[PDB]
Amino acid sequence: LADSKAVLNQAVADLSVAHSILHQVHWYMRGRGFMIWHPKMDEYMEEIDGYLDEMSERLITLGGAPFSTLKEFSENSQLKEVLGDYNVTIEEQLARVVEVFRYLAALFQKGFDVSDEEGDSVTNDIFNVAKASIEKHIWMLQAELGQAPKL
Amino acid sequence: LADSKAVLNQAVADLSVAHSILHQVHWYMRGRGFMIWHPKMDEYMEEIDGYLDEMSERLITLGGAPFSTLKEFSENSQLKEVLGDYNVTIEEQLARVVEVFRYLAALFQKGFDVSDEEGDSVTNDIFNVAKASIEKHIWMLQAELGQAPKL
Amino acid sequence: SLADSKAVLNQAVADLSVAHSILHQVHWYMRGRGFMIWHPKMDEYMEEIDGYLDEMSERLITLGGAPFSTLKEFSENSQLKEVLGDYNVTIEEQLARVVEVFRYLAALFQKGFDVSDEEGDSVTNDIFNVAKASIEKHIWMLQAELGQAPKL
Amino acid sequence: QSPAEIASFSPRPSLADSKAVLNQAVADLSVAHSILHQVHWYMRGRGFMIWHPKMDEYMEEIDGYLDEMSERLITLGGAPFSTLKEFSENSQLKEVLGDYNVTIEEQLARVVEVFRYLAALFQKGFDVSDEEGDSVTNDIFNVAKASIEKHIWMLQAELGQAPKL
Amino acid sequence: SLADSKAVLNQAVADLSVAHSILHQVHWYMRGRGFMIWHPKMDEYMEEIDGYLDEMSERLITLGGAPFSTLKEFSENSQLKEVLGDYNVTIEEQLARVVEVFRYLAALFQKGFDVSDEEGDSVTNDIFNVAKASIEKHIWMLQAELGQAPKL
Amino acid sequence: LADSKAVLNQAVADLSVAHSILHQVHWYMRGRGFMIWHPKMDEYMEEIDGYLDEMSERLITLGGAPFSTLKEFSENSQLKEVLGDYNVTIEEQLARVVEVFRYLAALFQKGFDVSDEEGDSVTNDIFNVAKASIEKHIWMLQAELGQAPKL
Amino acid sequence: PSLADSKAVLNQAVADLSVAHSILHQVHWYMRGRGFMIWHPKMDEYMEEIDGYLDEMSERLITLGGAPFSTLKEFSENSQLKEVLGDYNVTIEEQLARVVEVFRYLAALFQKGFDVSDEEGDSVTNDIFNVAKASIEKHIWMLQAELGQAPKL
Amino acid sequence: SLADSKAVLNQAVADLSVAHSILHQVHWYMRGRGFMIWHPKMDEYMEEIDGYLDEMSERLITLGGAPFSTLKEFSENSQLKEVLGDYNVTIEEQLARVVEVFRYLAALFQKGFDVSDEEGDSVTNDIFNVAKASIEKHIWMLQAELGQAPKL
Amino acid sequence: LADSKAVLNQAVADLSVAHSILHQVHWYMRGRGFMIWHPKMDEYMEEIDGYLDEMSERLITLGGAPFSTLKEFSENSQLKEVLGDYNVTIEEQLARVVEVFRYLAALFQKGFDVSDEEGDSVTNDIFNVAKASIEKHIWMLQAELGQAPKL
Amino acid sequence: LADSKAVLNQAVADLSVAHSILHQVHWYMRGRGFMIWHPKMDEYMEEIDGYLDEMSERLITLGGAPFSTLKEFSENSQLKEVLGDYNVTIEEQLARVVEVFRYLAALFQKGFDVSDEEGDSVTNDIFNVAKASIEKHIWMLQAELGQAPKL
Amino acid sequence: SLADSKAVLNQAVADLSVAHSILHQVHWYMRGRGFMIWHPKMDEYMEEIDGYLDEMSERLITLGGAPFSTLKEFSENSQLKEVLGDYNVTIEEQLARVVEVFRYLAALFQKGFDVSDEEGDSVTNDIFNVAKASIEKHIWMLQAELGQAPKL
Amino acid sequence: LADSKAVLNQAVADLSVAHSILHQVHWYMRGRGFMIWHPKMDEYMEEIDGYLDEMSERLITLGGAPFSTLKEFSENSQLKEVLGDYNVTIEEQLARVVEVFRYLAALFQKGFDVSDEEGDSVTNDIFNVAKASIEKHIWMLQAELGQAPKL
Ligand SMILES: [Ca+2]
Ligand SMILES: [Ca+2]
Ligand SMILES: [Ca+2]
Ligand SMILES: [Ca+2]
Ligand SMILES: [Ca+2]
Ligand SMILES: [Ca+2]
Ligand SMILES: [Ca+2]
Ligand SMILES: [Ca+2]
Ligand SMILES: [Ca+2]
Ligand SMILES: [Ca+2]
Ligand SMILES: [Ca+2]
Ligand SMILES: [Ca+2]
Ligand SMILES: [Ca+2]
Ligand SMILES: [Ca+2]
Ligand SMILES: [Ca+2]
Ligand SMILES: [Ca+2]
Ligand SMILES: [Cl-]
Ligand SMILES: [Cl-]
Ligand SMILES: [Cl-]
Repeated sequence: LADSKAVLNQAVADLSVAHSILHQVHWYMRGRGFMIWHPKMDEYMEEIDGYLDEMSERLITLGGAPFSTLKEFSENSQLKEVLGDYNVTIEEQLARVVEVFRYLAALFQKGFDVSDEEGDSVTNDIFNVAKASIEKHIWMLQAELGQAPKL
Repeated sequence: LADSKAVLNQAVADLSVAHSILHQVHWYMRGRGFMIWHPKMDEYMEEIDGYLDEMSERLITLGGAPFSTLKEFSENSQLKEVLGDYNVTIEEQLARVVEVFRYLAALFQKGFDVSDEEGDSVTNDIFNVAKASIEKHIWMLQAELGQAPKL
Repeated sequence: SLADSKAVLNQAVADLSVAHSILHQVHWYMRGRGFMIWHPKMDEYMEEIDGYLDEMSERLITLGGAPFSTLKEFSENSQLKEVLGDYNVTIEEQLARVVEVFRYLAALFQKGFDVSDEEGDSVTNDIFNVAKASIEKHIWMLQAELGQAPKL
Repeated sequence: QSPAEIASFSPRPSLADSKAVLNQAVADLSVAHSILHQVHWYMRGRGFMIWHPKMDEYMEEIDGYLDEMSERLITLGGAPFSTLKEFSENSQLKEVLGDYNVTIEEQLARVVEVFRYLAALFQKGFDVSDEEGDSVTNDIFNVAKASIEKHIWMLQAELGQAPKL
Repeated sequence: SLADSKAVLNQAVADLSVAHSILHQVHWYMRGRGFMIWHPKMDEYMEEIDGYLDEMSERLITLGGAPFSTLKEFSENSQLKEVLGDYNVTIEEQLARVVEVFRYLAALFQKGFDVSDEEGDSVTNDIFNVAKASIEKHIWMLQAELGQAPKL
Repeated sequence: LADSKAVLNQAVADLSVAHSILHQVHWYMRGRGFMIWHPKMDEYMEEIDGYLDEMSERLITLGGAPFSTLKEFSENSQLKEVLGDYNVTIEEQLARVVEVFRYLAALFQKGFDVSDEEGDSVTNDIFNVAKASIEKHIWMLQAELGQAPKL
Repeated sequence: PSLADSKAVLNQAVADLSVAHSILHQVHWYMRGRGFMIWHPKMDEYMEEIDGYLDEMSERLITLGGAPFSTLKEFSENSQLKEVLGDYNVTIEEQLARVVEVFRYLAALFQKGFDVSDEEGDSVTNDIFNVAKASIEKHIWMLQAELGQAPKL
Repeated sequence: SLADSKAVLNQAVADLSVAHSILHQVHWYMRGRGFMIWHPKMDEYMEEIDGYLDEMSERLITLGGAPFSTLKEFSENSQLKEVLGDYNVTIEEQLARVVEVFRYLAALFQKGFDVSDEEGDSVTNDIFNVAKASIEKHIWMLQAELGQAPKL
Repeated sequence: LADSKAVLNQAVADLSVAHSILHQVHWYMRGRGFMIWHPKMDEYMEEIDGYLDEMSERLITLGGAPFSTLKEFSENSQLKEVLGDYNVTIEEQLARVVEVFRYLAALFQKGFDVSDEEGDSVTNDIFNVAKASIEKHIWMLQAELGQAPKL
Repeated sequence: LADSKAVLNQAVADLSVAHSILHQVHWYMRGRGFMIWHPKMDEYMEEIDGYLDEMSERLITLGGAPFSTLKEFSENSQLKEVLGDYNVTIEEQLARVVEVFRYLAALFQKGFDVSDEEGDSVTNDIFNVAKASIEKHIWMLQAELGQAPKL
Repeated sequence: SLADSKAVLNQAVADLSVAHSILHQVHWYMRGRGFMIWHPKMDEYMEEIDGYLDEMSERLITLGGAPFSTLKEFSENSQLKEVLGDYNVTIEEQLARVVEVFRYLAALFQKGFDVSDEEGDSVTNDIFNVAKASIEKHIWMLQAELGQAPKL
Repeated sequence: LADSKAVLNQAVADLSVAHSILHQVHWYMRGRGFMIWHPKMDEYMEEIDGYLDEMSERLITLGGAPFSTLKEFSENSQLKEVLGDYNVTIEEQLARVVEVFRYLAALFQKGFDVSDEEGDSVTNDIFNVAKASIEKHIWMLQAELGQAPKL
């Protein structure tokens, strides 16, 4: 189960960075739609926190060792962060979230595949459920942005 | 529509088609305002289901037989449905809902008049209460569209 | 690529819409001993069906599909058949009719399960699996009230 | 001297005005509550587990109508009947001794007949109030008539019949 | 002369019914400073009385008895006396009236306790003990409002 | 629906002043009964606020323009205010609330009559329901003062 | 010792409640016939109540210095109730009659518990049996009424 | 000893009453994209204003003062200006109006803080501090919707 | 019922002192187990307060006069208090609670007997119920201390 | 009371005696108004317990040792207790509560001053919040008694 | 036919019933530091075990099977062995016993997952996957309390 | 208000790292006490998140720009992270949390000081409330460890 543990830990790092990025969007948001999207980022952060709980606990349960320092999150995550900026528009902010979500969904697909190969059905299900809700958020964010989900 | 039972059945049919149109709007919606109006359509659907509950039950109680098949609903309703289209703008979608609600308000006024003439006070109140809430929604939808209610 | 998953999801949209209509008819026209228990039960079943429609229509949209969204489309595309309401149908007959609709839906869900699996769409696969599980549990209970085994 | 004291039969009845019908409702609802409670206690037969607690729900609904109508009567300056003697003597519903050997169909039919009477009384109260222009009282009777009639449909459906209002 | 538990339970059915009626009268005809607090309290007392009625009638039926279930039986079997409602009674007179009814109920509950105890019917015994405890607590509060000791 | 709109706006004005008077009674109350009636005035204010919501919204819904400045409320209201005074007795305060309520009940009856004549059944029901509740309050307030409702 | 009998009847109850729970579960599972929708979940309510008595009686036994039976074999061997294989063909009315019989037994067992604990001066244990008996007897009345009969306690 | 603390609390009583009236106007007359979220939001703001009114009026009465309690007193003592309701105002101008009212209240609360701090009335001082914090947080949000920095 | 009133009042005093001891244990607790037992003392204080409500109210209802000053509580209670001391171990603090509870249970048995002798069944049940729960706690505390209840 | 810890402990003692006095009032009350004031005393006791929680915990947190025996509360409190008396009038009882509350508010002001002096801002806030609420109660109690707060 | 899916569901009915009994024993006989947190935790574990029994027995009935439903059947078909209750067992030994019971259940659920997957009974397969996931999470926690790795 | 803003941002960084450390402790915990302290870390994280919300929001409100990347949190925080280790004893873990909390409390005192000095009363209150709760946790954590708070 080496690869299942590896992708779960990858998720630990990526979810940590994704939560940070979402927090930035939440904080620096400006433009029409703020009142609805500002708290929505908070909802998205709670959902990301949720996946982190599920995945980190599964990794520990499997005898793994979750990344657990900002240095490890940053260095292992494939997501890049930039300085907060109030001048970013609402469309740009939402587009950035969509792109973070597409990355997460692809990671979850890899997680699904890897765990399926090793026969780790519990881990497999964790990734399937997370991927489903994230893809649903992509649909809604894309709809707000006037586009098809284009998964 | 010669009596109370008849207008009640007309309502069962129109409310059923109205529910379907609302669902279409809910599903095919795209554009800024999606996050607010997509779930709002679900509230409107719940409200419509509520009137269908009141009116169908009253019809049954009066010894009537409610239309209870999609064919009957579609054929007896005076509302017309068209294929779903993601390209309809958010504002055109809301304008469509307003048209549907104006029709229902007029239907309810007719039910009010008919039941009143026949002295069916219970049925009369049902239409009055439904008309009141529907008209209030017309005001809010029109306001979002930057217009007066124009009842 | 997911065209078949999309088609079966849309098939479910049509069938679930017709099933909801049939359940409403049973709810309304029901008469006989047991009415007080089963009339409100139909409302629970309608909420359940609505839930499946939400899950499947949203997944279809998410996959880039276009859900049927008019009564004519639901009626023409659904394999279920509707009949005019009739107060003389017995309680047993009404429950048997619901069982028939539920067996059809359970069969439809197995089909959705199979198609999604074949196209590698695991999210859609799970949606059908969860819906099949709950609807089959209802068949057991309905059949039980009817003094019969589930006979899946 | 002192004023002579009139000695006459009460008679009356006469559901002349809103206050009179509201008070008639106070009496009829009180006896109806008692009858429902009897059906509740003496019920036996298949279906007991569902209809026994249902009578309790019907009792609560009756209690509610009693609250609305008695309070409106007081608000109008009336004096509600408030003794079992006044309830029993003024109500047109007839009570009999409780009996455990009545089928469910028979119990439910009795409730339906009690409800048909109340719906009729409510229609009378609606007509009288409307004629007097007492719109508040008018709405009270209309609302109670509506729910009571819905109950008749359900009870009748259990009995395998149409509402037949 | 209440021979057994069934007899005192049925006596309570009648007495609780009349007490409820009296409480309702006080609720309706109340006038004076304190109305805003005591008018609704009467409703609480009625609900409590209802509770005892539920517990005692159900126990009687469970024991194979037949509860009084008509106003005629309640009125005639009850020892409580009703009078026509009158808005000219003071708040303090109304409360004293309630205390009287409660003292009567408490005495009846003691009888039920003694009778059930002699019989060895501990279930019925507890019902009377519980009802008695709460009724006496109310007498204390009512009397306190009236500037008096409980004087049980 | 000229008159209906006019009496609805009259109510907007009167309900706004009535709320102010209730608040005064709430704040300046002193004497035995304070603990019960002080919080009760807050309940009354909420009910008045509720009628204000129903009536102003219906007026907007009908194409009207609700009074929405303190100047308009004071000048259009038939209710008169006086400086707060802690020396008014509890019973005088309650009598004051009763007079305000008798006025509103009268206004609601007029609103009912006007709306009924113009055939505005939704407006008519709003006034009827508000009158029903205000009159119940009058009975209770009078009962506390040891009097009959005297509607 | 002084409370040897109370402890023994509490333990007898632990065994009988455990087997009664098993029987109720069987009725819940194998039920078929008109009335299933109302009685199937009702059995679940009864199981919850039975479970509640087991909590009360086992805890009091432990509190008194006893050792509760806590293995299926002890439950089965000490209980006076007999179990039979599940059977879908038992009628709804036969199933309810069976529950009535189990309850009549529990009610009598609780009466013994009451008598024994009362004789030993264990008032706490006495009240526990009294409250349980009261509810089970109310259930016998309702089950019997559904079956068209008097409680016949 | 607390003359100025009482004066500023009473100033708040008038200003909050007028601010409430202005918020109600914005609530009623609002038209434009965003109505569905900002219309209800105005009711939230009105409830918060009511809250401040409750706190400040009660503190004033508690300190032995006499709160303004007539529309005339509110109107004449408040420094906020009201104008006739107008449906033709844009959503964005309505929100800009709300921001102005809030900037004013936040300034008044700062005055309330300074004055009460000067007289050593710590309870009153905390009331103004807590109120100022929330109003300021609302200014940030409103400004953000309007694409601007809070600019306190 | 002189004896029943007397034992009830004795309970008022002992429960008042027991509440103080429990509060002391709550405040001065130090050692492994603090996090679970500190809030537990709060639950015990609440239960004790409840018994005080029941017993003091019953005494008043019987025409008695409850002790209602710290002096009366201290002088009538058979429980002895000592100065708070952080040096007491968790296990000793729990053993002290057990000691107080054994006393309370013994007291309640005496109240049960006295009331039973005088025929005061209401008071009798109040003591029986309090005794039942206090003894259940003794079992649990003792179990935590690796011992049998030893009632 | 030379420091924050000393004044916090003084409050522990005074709050303990205040609770006892409020309980006495709750138990011995007789007279019109009982039904509303008897339960109100329970609310006040709950509020008093709340201040005790906050102050005792803060003292412990600062390294102090709270008074934790009835002897300490009674001897350290500046409040005096007398035997319960059913003949005290309702008004007299409420006036007694007012005097206890005036003492507590005065003590809280001293705690506020001492802590502010020592720079202990956390403790300072605790006294400020408690003073705010007790003064509010004094206003309502005085109001029921037909008087101004007279702080 | 789903022969083996039905057999493993019934094996679980037996094993869950015995596991519930063992957990109840640990619950009752527990003594030692940690009792206050672990005694009620056992109740939580029993409720969860109970839930799995509900799910698995219902699925078996739904599939046309016949759940074991007598203590004798549970005891004779279960692979778990029970011993007499003993208060002298330490807290840490009790938790270790629970871990052993849970390791067995987790293995049982893995077996049910594989068998159901083999036969194409995806509904049953999901039930076992869910149950296995939670039981394994508990093993991690229990082991952690015991100062050890999960060692699944 | 430059220094208030600076200390608020320092807190954003320190709170972010503190959250990460708490999470590590939560995940890697092993030893008797796990079942109570594992969930407790979750409560602490939630509380830490709350301060982050209050402080980041106030910083934005004052015209500041909050650190919003893991790199900034890690580089600006004075707290140091180490690789997760399952062998560390429970008592060692709790001692580590105490050290993080002692640092946070000192940080909040500094924040209180700079804001008081600048006249920024709102920010001052935020640090005061947060310092209060953190110090309360230090007492409990120390108590579990058999020690005085030693603030
Ligand atoms: Ca958050
Ligand atoms: Ca929906
Ligand atoms: Ca529905
Ligand atoms: Ca038929
Ligand atoms: Ca009832
Ligand atoms: Ca017959
Ligand atoms: Ca009532
Ligand atoms: Ca208010
Ligand atoms: Ca269950
Ligand atoms: Ca059969
Ligand atoms: Ca509002
Ligand atoms: Ca406490
Ligand atoms: Ca209390
Ligand atoms: Ca096989
Ligand atoms: Ca349990
Ligand atoms: Ca968390
Ligand atoms: Cl039939
Ligand atoms: Cl059958
Ligand atoms: Cl360790």
